[PDB]
Amino acid sequence: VLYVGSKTKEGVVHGVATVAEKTKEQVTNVGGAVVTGVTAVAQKTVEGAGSIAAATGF
Amino acid sequence: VLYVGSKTKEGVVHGVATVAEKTKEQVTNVGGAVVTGVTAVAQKTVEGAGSIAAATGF
Amino acid sequence: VLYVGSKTKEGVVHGVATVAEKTKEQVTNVGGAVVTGVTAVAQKTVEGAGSIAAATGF
Amino acid sequence: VLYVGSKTKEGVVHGVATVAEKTKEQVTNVGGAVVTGVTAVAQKTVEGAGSIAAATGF
Amino acid sequence: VLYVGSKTKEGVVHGVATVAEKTKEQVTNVGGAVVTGVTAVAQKTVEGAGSIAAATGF
Amino acid sequence: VLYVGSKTKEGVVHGVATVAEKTKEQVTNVGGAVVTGVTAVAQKTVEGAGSIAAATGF
Repeated sequence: VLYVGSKTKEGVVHGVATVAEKTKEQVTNVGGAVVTGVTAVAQKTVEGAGSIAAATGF
Repeated sequence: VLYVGSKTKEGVVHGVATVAEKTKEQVTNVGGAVVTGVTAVAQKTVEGAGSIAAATGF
Repeated sequence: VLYVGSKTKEGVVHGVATVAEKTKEQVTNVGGAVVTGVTAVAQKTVEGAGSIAAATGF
Repeated sequence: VLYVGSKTKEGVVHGVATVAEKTKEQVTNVGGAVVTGVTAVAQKTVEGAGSIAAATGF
Repeated sequence: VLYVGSKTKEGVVHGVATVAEKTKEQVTNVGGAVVTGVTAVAQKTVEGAGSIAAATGF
Repeated sequence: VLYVGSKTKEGVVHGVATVAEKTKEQVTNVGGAVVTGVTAVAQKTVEGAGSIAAATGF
């Protein structure tokens, strides 16, 4: 609301360093969501919002 | 509400260093959500919001 | 509410260093959520919000 | 000397992933060698050869 | 000397994943060698050769 | 000398994952070697060779 010289880092992912030799991601879905591999979602304010993998269904 | 020179880190993931040689992620879903692999979700305010893997169903 | 020069780390995951040689994540769901692998969720204020693996069902 | 279908990785550095926010390298030498920062020297056969920081002197 | 379908990794560094926020390397030498920061030297055959920080002196 | 389908990892460093927030390396030498910070030397055959920090002196 009122900052007088601060330093903020609200809602941050910092450093996802990753090392791999092989990678075989094998997804076969039908009617839903799938998210694989590296993922670095970063939000500050989520006002009743969705997931990172949503499946509403019927 | 009022900062007079502080230093804040509200809602942060910092450092997800990872080392692997092989990786075989094998998902076969039908009607739901799946999230695999490295994941570094980082939020500050979640006002009644979703998950990181939601399955609403019927 | 009022900081006069403090240093805060409210809601932080710091350091998830991980070392592996092989990895075989094998999920086969039908109607629910699944989350595997490294995961570093980090939140500050969760006002009656969701999980990191939700299954609402009927 | 004789390979009949192998797969070799003799003398390799593989993956030096690095994440930083600030960096202040401050060297003041007079009569010697200095090497700083990321360095990924990679050799196979070193037949009585030099270092990665040599100082012969008098 | 004789490989008939093997898979070798002779002399390898694999994965030096590193995460940092600040870094202040402050070297002041006079007559010798200095090596700082990340370093991933990788050799196979070192036939009476040098170091990674040599100081011969007088 | 003779491999008929093996899988070898002779002389390997694998996984040096590291997480830090601050780092202040402060070296002031005169006539010798200094090596600091992360270091992942990896050799297979060292036939009477040098160190990773040599100081010959007089």
